[PDB]
Amino acid sequence: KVFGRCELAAAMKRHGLDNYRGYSLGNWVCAAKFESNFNTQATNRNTDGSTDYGILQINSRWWCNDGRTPGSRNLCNIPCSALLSSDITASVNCAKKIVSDGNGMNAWVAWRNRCKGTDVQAWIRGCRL
Repeated sequence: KVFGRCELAAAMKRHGLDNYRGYSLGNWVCAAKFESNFNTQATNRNTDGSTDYGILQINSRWWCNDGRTPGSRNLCNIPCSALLSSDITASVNCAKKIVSDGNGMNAWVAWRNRCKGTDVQAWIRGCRL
């Protein structure tokens, strides 16, 4: 599914992402916009042969199992395909472990390069939260 900005904003907050580990909701929404264009079905292959999955482009090298990333970890204990669902629960729960893993939201390259330092509140503006 392709989310609306405010719609995703609401599901994200419902799922406890607002101020999770100090990151206001607009950070999460901004990362999703640039990672996936709010498309839960986004996949992208990395040069190392791992694949990024879903709304938050979660990487198969560390976080989910896709059976074709030799010698990878599945730290979120999920099939990568679960990160492609119209329900973002899987993506959120896994995102929760990623942002706790020590580098915070910097784990998301598009967040670091496109959201970090910008007015991310602009991403939840006008939304009925």
